[PDB]
Amino acid sequence: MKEFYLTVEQIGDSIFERYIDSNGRERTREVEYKPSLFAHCPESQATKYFDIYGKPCTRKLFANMRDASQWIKRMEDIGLEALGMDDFKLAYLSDTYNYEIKYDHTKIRVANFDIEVTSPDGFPEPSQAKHPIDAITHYDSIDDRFYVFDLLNSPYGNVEEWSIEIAAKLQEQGGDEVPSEIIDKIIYMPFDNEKELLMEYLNFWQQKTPVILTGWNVESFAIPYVYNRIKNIFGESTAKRLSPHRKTRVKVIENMYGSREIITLFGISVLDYIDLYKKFSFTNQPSYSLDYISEFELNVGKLKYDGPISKLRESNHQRYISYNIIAVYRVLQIDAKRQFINLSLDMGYYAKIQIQSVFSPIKTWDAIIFNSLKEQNKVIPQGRSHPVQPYPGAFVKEPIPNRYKYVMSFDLTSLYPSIIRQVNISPETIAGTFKVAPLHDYINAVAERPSDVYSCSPNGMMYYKDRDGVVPTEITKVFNQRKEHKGYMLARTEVAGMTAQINRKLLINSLYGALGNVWFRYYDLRNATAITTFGQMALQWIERKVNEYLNEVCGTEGEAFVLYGDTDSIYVSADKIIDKVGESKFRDTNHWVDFLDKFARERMEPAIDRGFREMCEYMNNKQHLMFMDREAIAGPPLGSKGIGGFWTGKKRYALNVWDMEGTRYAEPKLKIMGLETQKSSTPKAVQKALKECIRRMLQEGEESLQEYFKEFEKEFRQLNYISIASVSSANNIAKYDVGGFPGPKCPFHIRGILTYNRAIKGNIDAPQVVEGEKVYVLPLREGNPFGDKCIAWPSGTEITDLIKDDVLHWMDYTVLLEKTFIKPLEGFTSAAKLDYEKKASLFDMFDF
DNA sequence: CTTATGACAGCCGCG
DNA sequence: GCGGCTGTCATAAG
Ligand SMILES: O=[N+]([O-])c1ccc2c(ccn2[C@H]2C[C@H](O)[C@@H](COP(=O)(O)OP(=O)(O)OP(=O)(O)O)O2)c1
Ligand SMILES: O=[N+]([O-])c1ccc2c(ccn2[C@H]2C[C@H](O)[C@@H](COP(=O)(O)OP(=O)(O)OP(=O)(O)O)O2)c1
Repeated sequence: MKEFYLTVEQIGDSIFERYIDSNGRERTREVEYKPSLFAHCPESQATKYFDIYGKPCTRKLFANMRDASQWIKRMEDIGLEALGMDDFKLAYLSDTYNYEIKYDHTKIRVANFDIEVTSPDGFPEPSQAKHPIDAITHYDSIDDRFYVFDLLNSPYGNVEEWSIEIAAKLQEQGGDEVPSEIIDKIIYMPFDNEKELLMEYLNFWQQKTPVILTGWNVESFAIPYVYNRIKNIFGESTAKRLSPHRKTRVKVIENMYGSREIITLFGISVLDYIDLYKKFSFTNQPSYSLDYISEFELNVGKLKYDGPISKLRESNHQRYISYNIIAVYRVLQIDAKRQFINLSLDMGYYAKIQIQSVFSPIKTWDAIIFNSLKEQNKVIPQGRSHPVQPYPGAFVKEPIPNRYKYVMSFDLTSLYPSIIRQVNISPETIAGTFKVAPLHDYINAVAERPSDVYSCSPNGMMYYKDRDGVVPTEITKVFNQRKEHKGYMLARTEVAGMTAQINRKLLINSLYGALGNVWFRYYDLRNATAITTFGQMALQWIERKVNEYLNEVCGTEGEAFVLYGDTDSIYVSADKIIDKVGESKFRDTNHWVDFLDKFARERMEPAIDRGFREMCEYMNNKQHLMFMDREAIAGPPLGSKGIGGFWTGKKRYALNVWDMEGTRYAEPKLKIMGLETQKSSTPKAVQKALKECIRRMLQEGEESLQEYFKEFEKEFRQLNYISIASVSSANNIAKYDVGGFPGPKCPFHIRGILTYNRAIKGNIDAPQVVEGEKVYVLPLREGNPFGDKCIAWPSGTEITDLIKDDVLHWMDYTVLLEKTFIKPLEGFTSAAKLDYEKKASLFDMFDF
C-alpha cells in the first residue's frame, strides 16, 4: 500500500520522521532535507514561480535547513521579502507526500495512559515529581492490551498483588466491576521497587513507542510527572529515552493565574484528550474532569471509593489499581463515541501537518493553502509581524425587555466564510478604497453606491471581482468537498464520510478565526474588518428589509417586527401575523405552528432572498451567498395563559420552542439563553426551579408561576444544603489572603474560602481548598462562630463533619434565597411584565 | 476571542 | 445608608 507519515521533527540540519512503509511496517528515517525558499526577481528572469500577487520569483535551493533560516535573517535585515514555507517540516511533508494521503489507523500506535501517585501532602506537582509513581496503566491500540504497572512497595506502604478475579466481580460481591470487555485484555505486572517499575516501563516504551499519546490530562500531569520522575531518579540521559529521537524540550505556558510546564517529546504527537474534548465537543461543560465528562457521555463515570485518594492505595489497593484501569478505559469509551482521535488523524493528513497541529487553525489553514498554492507553482507570502489591534466584531441589537408571545427566528448560514466568498476578501484581491458613509447610511440604502467596478464592503474596502482570490478559493473548495463527501452520505464508509464532512465543517468555521489572527500569513486588518463590518450591515439591512415586508403585509406602518438580532440571527415578533388570522381560528397549538412555518417559507424567505440580492447589487459583490434559514417557532400552547417567550436583555432570553428548522417537537422545549438556569454557579435546586419558573411563565401563566413561588419559598429550608449552595471557582486565594483574612477587594467566594481555612487551621483530616478549583459557597447569619458573612468548601463533596453541623445551623437561608432565587426571578418577571407574587404594587416599575 | 450580563467591592457625594 | 459609578471576578455562548 501507499506510504504515510506518523511523526515528523526537525533537529538541526536533519529531519527525523517516523512513517509506515509500503508493507505496513513502522520505521524511522533521518533525511538531510534541502528546502527551497523564494525571492522576488525582475521580469527579465523567467520562472514558473510567482507569488499570490502575480509577481515573478526565483527558487533558492539551500544545501541545508540552517542555510535557509540564516537567509531569512539576512533577508529580514536588507528589508526584502523572503517568501516560501518557513516551516520546513510542512515543506518536507508536502514534498515527501505528494498525493492524497490514505492512512490505515491499524498501523498507528495510539496509547492511552494514566498514572497514580500517592501523595500525602496535596497535589503532587509534576515539575517537582517528588513522590513515587505507584501505578501506570498503559493501553496500546495495536496489541489492544492494557498494560498495568503496579508498585507493591512504596514509602506509603506495602500491598498485595491486584486481583483480576476480584476486579471482575460485582460491587455487591466485593468487586471492582472492571468490565467484561476488557478483563481478558489486562496484562498485570507487579514490581517490588519503584526503580524496577520505571526502568521496565521505559523499556516497554521503546518496544511499543506511542505515535499518538493520549489520555485525560496527560500533557499537564502524566507526561510531566513520568518525565521529571525518571529524570530526577535516573538523570536526564535516561528520561530522554522517552522520546524516540531522544530530544525533549521543556515549554512554559502562561495563563490567567500563572505559568505551567509541558514536556515536548520529540517524535511523538501528544493529543491530550481533555484538549481534544474541549476543542471539538462544542458543549460548554460545567466540569471537564474525566468523571463528569464520562458521566455525561456514557452514563457511568469513574470508579467509586471511600476516603481521600491519598489513603486509597493503603486502604484498598485492589480498588486503587482497578480505578486506574477504569479511568484509562473511560477515555477509550468516550473516544469510541466521539471519534476525536480519528478526526484528528483525518484533519492532520488532509492538511499534511503534524497531527498535534490540529489544535492550531493557523497551522492547519496555512498548510492547506500552502499545498494548493504549491500545486500551481505559487509562492506563499512571508509571514509578516503585525501589531495586535482590536477591530469591531459581531453586531447585537438591544432587545427592548419584554414578553414576546410568538417569536420566529432566522439564521444566516456560514456567515463569515459566506462573506469572504461573496465579497472576494483576500490579500491579493484588494483593489482600492472608497469614502465611507456612516454604516447606518449603508443599512438604509441611502448612502451613495460605493463602486460599480469593484466588490465592496461598508468599511471602505474594494475588491477585484475579476480575479479569483486565494482565500475565497480555498474556502470554496472546502465547501464543495463537504457536499461531495456528504453526498456519499447516500451510501463502514458512512464513517469516513462523516469524519470528512465534519472536518470540512471544522475548517470552514475555523477560517475566520485564523484570518483575524495576526500570526496568520494571510492576516490583513483591513480585510478582517471588512468581514465583520459587512456582517454587521448584512444583519441590520435584513432587519430593515424584514420590517418593511411585514409592515406592508400587515398594513401596519413603522412597527418593530424584528425584536432581537445576535451576530447571524434575527428574532421576529410574530404577534400580528397571528392576529391576521386571529387566535380563535386555529384548532390546536400545532395548527398555528403549521401556519407560521408556512408563512416563513412562502412569504418571508422569498422577501429575504429578494432583500439580500438587493444588498448584493448595492455593495456590487462577486456573488450572492447570503442565505437565511428559519430556525425556531416559539409560543404558548393554544388556550393557555402562558407568555411564550421573554427577553431580559442582550443574550438573555427564554423561548418556548415548538419547531427547530423543520423538526417538529412532541412536547415543547424551553430554549433558555443567558439566564441563571444556564449558569454553573447557580445552585442545583435553584437551577431546577428558575427553570420551572420559566417553564410556568412561558407555558402556564402568572397564577401558576405565583403558585410555584409561594410553594418553593415555603419549601426552601428542607432542600439539601449542597443543592442550594452556590458554586464558584477559587482564583488567587493567596492574592487576597492577608494573614488568613480578606484584604482589599476580596471577592465574596474567596472571603468564604478563608473563613473555612480559619476553621480548618491545624487539621490533616480536613480537605484543603486547592487554588484553582471549584468551591461551594454558603452565606452565614450575622454573629456566627466563623465570624463572617460566608463560608466556602471544596465542591462535589459534603463539608467536613468538623464544622458541618455549625454550618447547617448558622447558614443564612433568607440571604441565600433572595440572592440566588428571588433576585434572578424578579429579573425575569420584571422583563416579561409578570408578578411572581400577588399584590405587588404596579408603581415599583418606575424610576420615581 | 468579543459581545455582554451579573455579583460584589470601595468611592464618591449628600446637612 | 446608599444610588451612581468604575473595577475586578465569574460565566456564557457563538
Ligand atoms: O511536488 N513534488 O512531488 C515534489 C516537489 C519537490 C520535491 C519532491 C521531492 C524532493 N523535492 C525537493 C526537495 C529537495 O530540496 C529537492 C531535491 O530532492 P531529492 O529527493 O531529489 O534529493 P537529492 O538531493 O536530489 O538526493 P536524492 O535524489 O538521493 O534524494 O527537491 C517532490
Ligand atoms: O478601510 N480603509 O482602510 C480605508 C477606507 C477608506 C479610505 C482609506 C483611505 C482613504 N479612504 C477614502 C477617503 C478618500 O476620499 C477615498 C478615496 O480613496 P483613494 O485611495 O482614491 O484616496 P486618494 O488620496 O484620492 O488617492 P488617489 O488620489 O491616488 O486616487 O477613500 C482607507
